[PDB]
Amino acid sequence: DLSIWGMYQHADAVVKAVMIGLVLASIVTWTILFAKGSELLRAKRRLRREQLALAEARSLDEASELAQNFSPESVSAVLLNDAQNELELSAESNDNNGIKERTGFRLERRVAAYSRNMGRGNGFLATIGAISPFVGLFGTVWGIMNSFIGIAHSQTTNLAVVAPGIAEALLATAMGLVAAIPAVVIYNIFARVISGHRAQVGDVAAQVLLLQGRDLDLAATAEAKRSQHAHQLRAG
Amino acid sequence: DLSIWGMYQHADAVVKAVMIGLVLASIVTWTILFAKGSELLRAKRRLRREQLALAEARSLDEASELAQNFSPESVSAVLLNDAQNELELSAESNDNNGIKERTGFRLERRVAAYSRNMGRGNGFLATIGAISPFVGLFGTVWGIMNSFIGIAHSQTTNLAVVAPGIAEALLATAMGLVAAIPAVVIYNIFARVISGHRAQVGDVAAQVLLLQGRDLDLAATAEAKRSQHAHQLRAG
Amino acid sequence: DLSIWGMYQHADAVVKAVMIGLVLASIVTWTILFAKGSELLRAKRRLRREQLALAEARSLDEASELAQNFSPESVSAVLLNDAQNELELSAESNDNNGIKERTGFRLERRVAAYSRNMGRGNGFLATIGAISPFVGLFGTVWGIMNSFIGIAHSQTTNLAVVAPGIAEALLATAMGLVAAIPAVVIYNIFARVISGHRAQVGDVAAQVLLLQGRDLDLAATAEAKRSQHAHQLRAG
Amino acid sequence: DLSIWGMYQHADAVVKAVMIGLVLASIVTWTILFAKGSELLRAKRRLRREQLALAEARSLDEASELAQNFSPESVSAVLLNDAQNELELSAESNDNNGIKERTGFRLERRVAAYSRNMGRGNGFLATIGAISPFVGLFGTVWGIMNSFIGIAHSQTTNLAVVAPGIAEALLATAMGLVAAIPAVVIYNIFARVISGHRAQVGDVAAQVLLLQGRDLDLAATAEAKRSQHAHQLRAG
Amino acid sequence: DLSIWGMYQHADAVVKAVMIGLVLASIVTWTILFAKGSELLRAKRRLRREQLALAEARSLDEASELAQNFSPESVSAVLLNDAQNELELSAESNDNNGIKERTGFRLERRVAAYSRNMGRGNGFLATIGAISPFVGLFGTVWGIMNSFIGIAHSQTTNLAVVAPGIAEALLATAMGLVAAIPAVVIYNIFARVISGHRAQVGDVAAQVLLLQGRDLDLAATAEAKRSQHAHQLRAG
Repeated sequence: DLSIWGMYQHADAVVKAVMIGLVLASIVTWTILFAKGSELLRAKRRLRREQLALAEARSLDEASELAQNFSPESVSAVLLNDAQNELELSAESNDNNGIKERTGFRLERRVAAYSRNMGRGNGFLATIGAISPFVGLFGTVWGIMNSFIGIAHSQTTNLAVVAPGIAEALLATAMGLVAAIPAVVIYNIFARVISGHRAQVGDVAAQVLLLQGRDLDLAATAEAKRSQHAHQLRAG
Repeated sequence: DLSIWGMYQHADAVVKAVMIGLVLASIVTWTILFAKGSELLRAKRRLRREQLALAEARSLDEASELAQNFSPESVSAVLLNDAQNELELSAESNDNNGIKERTGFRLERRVAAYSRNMGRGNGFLATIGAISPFVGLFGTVWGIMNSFIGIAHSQTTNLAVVAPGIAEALLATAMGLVAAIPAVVIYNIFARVISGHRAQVGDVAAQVLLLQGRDLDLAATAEAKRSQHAHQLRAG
Repeated sequence: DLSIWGMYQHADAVVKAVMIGLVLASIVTWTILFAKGSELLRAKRRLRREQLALAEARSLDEASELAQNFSPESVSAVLLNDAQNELELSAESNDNNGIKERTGFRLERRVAAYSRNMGRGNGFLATIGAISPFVGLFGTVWGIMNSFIGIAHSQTTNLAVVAPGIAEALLATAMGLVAAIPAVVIYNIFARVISGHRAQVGDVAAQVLLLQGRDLDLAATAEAKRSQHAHQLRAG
Repeated sequence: DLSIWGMYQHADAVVKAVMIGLVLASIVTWTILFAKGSELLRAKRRLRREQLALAEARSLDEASELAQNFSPESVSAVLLNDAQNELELSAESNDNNGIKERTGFRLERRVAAYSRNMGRGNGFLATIGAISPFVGLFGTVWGIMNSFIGIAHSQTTNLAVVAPGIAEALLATAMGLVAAIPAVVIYNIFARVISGHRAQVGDVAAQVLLLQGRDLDLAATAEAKRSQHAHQLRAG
Repeated sequence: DLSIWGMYQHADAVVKAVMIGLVLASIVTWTILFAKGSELLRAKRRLRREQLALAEARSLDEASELAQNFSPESVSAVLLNDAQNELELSAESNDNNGIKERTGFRLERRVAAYSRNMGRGNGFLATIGAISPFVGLFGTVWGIMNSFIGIAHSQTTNLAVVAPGIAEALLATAMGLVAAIPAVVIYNIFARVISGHRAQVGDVAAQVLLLQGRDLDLAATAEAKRSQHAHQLRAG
C-alpha cells in the first residue's frame, strides 16, 4: 500500500499539496520544452535558410528583393524593412551618418525585442529549478514535523510505526529533486540554443547594417564625383 | 496542544522571535506584491497607451502635442520635455551633434532614474528570500540545542519527552521555507515584469531620440539648401 | 552551567577559537554599519544639498561660483574643478570635442574612484556573510568529531553524557548563523544605498558634462558668428 | 558481496539508473577534456605561431603575404581575409572611417563567432557539475526511502539488516560527488584557457584593425599631399 | 591513538587520498598568498611611486623623460612606450583622431593583458574554495559508507565500535572546510587588491591618453595658426 501512488493518497493535506504542486511544475517544465523548443528549433531552421539566401547579397535592394518571398512572420524581412523604412523616413536628409546611427539604434532595439520574446519560458524554468528543491524540502520538513507530533502525542517508541510518515516525507523531497533537475537541464539547453539564435539574429542585423552602410557610402561617393564638376562650374 | 498556533505559544523566547520575524517577512513579501505589482501593472498599462498614441508621430512637435493630454505622473511626457527642454537650452547653438549627444545623455540618465525607482522592493524581496532559510535554520538549531540542553540537564533517555522540542524547531525551519519561497518566486516575477517595463521605457526613449535626431537632421538639410543660394551670392 | 556563557567556557580550544572568531566577525559587522553607514548617510545628505544648489545653474561659471562655498571634502567641487581644470589645461587648444572627451574621461575616472572608495567595508561584509556559516559548520563538525572520539575512547553508550558536547557544537553553528545573517542583510542595505549614491554622483558628473558641453557649444557658436564677418572681409 | 561493483548490481532499478547516469556523465566529462582540451591547446599553439609571424608586420599586405602560408583552418588568415575583403567590397568608397567601422564590425562578429565555437562543451560541463550532486542526492533519497519502506513493511528494528540499503544509497551520493568535482575543476581550467585564447584572438583582431587603420590613414595622407598641388591648379 | 595524525594513518586508502589532497590544496592556498600577494604588493608600491612621479607631467615627452629612470619591468614605461611608439608608427599620418583611437586601442589591449597576468592564482583559489567542501564531503560520505558496510558485514549493533570510522569521516569534512575557508577569504582579499591595482593601471593609462591627446591637440592648434598665414598667401 506504499507504492508511489499508494504513498501520495495516504499523505497529509499539506504534503499532497506539495506533491501536486511539484507534479504541475514538472508538467509545465516538459510543456515549455516540447512547445518552445519546437518553436526555437523552427525559428533556428528558418533563419538559417534566410541567412543562406541573403548571404549572396550585395546591396540592400537585392536583399529586399530576395526577402520579398520570405516567411511572413520572419526576422530578416522585419530587419530589412526597418533599414529600408529608415532610408525613406530620412529621405531628404543628407546626413548619412545620422541614418546609420538611427538604423543601428532601431535594429538594436528590434533585436533586443526579438531576443526578449525568445526567452519567455526561461523565467519559469529558472524559478522551478531554483525553488523546487525548497518546496520538496518544505514537504519533508512538514512530514517529519508531523511525524514528531505523532510520536509526542502518542507515547510510541518504535520506528516501524513512524516509518511510513518518514517515507512520505522523503517522497516529497525526491519529487522535489525530480521537478528540479529537468528544470536546470532544460534551462541550460535553452540558454545555449537561445544564445546561438541571438547570435544568428545579431548576424543578420550586422549584415543589414553593413549593406546599408556600404550602399550609403558608395552612393555618397558617386554623388560627390558628379558634384565636383558642378562645383568647378559654379566656383569658376 | 500542538497545533500550528499551539506550538508557537509553547515555544522559547528566541524561537518565538524567529517565528514572528518570519511572519513579518511574509507580510512584507505579500504587501510588496500587492502594493507594487499593482503600481507596476498600472504603469505598464499606462505606458502602453502612451506608446500607442505616440506611435503615429512624425516629429517631436506632434509627439508633444499628443502628449499634452497624457497623465501628469507619466513617463513619456517627462522624456519629451527633456528632449524639448534640451532643444531650447541649446538654442543658438549650431552644433546638432552636440544636442543629440546631450539629449541622449539626459535621457539615459532619466531612464536610469526611472528604472531605479521601479525596483524599490526588489532589495527586500532578494534579502528575504536569501536570508529566510538561514533564519529558519537558526531557529531549528536553537531548538535542537535547547533540546540537547534539556536532555543533558535531566537524565532522560526516551524521545517521547524531547519530541515537542524537536517539532517546534522543525516548525521554525518550515516557516523559514514558507517565508523564503514566495520571496524568490515574487522576485522572479517582478524581475521579468520590470525588464518588460524597462524595455518599454527604453523604447519610448529610443523613439524620442529618433524623432529629435530626424527633426534636427531634416531641419539642418533645409537650412543648408537655402543657404547655398546665399553662399553663391556672397562668394561671387 | 550550560548557559550561553556557560557553554563557551566549557568548550574545547578549537571551538572557543571558532566562537571568538565569530564574535569578532559580529563586532566588525556592526562597526562597519555604525561607522560607514553614518559616513554614507552623511555624504548622501551632503550631495543632496549640493545637488539642489547646483540644479539652478546655467553655466559652469555659475556652478563654480555656487560651489565656492561648498564643503571642503565634497564631491561636486572636485568634479567642478576637474571640468574647469581641463578647460585651463586645454586652453589654446581649439578642438572642443577633444576637451569634452577628455573631461568625460577624467570625470568617469574620478567618479569611479569615488565610488570605489565608498564601498570599502563591502568586501568585509561579503566575506563574513559568505564564510561565516562555514566557520560555524567547522565548529560543529569539530564538536561532533570530538564527541565521537569521546564515545570511542570510553565505551559509553548513553546520550545524557555526550549531550553537552553536541550542544556546544550546535552553539557554534548557531553563532555562525548569527554572524552570517546581519552580514548579508547589512551588505544588501549598503549595496542599495551605495547604488543610490553612485547614481547621485553620476548625476552630478552628468550635470558637469552637460554644462561644460553647452558652454563650449555656445561659445563656439558666438565665435563663429563673429568670425564670419572677418572671413567675408578676408576672402573678398 | 558489497564491493563497488557488488553494491551496484545489488541495487534497485532507479538507483542503478542513477548510477549509470552518473558514470555516463563522468565519461562525457573526461571525453570533453581529452577531446577538446587537445583542440584548445592545439589552437593555442597554432595562434601563437601565427602571432609571432605577424608580429613583424608593417602593413596589411605584408600580413597577408605572411599569412598566405598559414594553416587552412586558422584564425589569422580568416581575420585578414575579412579585413582585405572589406577593403575590396568598399573599393570606390572614399569614406575611410566607414571602412574602419565596418571592418571592426565584421571582426568583432567573427571573433564572437570563433569564441562561441570554442566553448562548446562548456554547457555540458556546467550542467554536469551543477546537477550531478542533485542526481546523486536523488539516488540516496530514493535509497533511504526504499529502506524506510522496507522497515515499515516488515517489522524489523535492527540496523544490520537495513544497512546495505543505506550503503547503496550513500554510494549513489558519493558517485554524484565524483561526477561533480571533475566537472567543476575541468570547467574552471577550460574557462581560464578559453579566456587566454579569446584574448589571443582579440589581440590578432586588434592587430588587423591597427594595420588596416594605419594603412588607410597613411594612404589618405599621401593622396591628400598629392592632391594639394592639383587643388591650386583648379582653384587658380 | 585518535589524534589528528593518529586518525589519518588509521584511515582508508580513499580517505587518506582525500586528506592529502586537501592538505596539498591548503599548501597551494598559502603559497599563492605568500608568493603572489608579495608580488601584488610590490607592484602596487611600485606603481604608486611611478604615479607620483608622473603626476607632475605636462606632456608626453616630460613623462617619457621622467620614465627613463623607472624600473625595467614596470608598467608606466610600457604604456608610455606604446603611446610614443604609436606616435612614431603613425608619423606622416595627419589624422590625429586616428592616432588617439589606435593608442586607446593598444593601451586597453595592454592594460587588459597586464590585468589578466595579475590574476593568475585566482583560478586556483576559486576552484579550491568551491570544490573543497565537496571533496571533504566525498571523504565523509565514503567514510560513513564504509562504516555501514562494516556494520552490515559483521552483525554489530553498538556504536562504540563504529565510532572511529565516523570520526575519521568527520575529520575529512572538517579538513575540507579548513582548505575551503582560506581559499574564499584569500580570493576575496586578492580580488579587492587586484581591483585596486587595475584601477591604478587604468589611471596611468588614462593619464597617458590624456597627455597624448592634449599634446596632439595643442600641436594641431599651433600648426593651424601658422598655416593660416600660408593659406592667405596661397589663396590671394
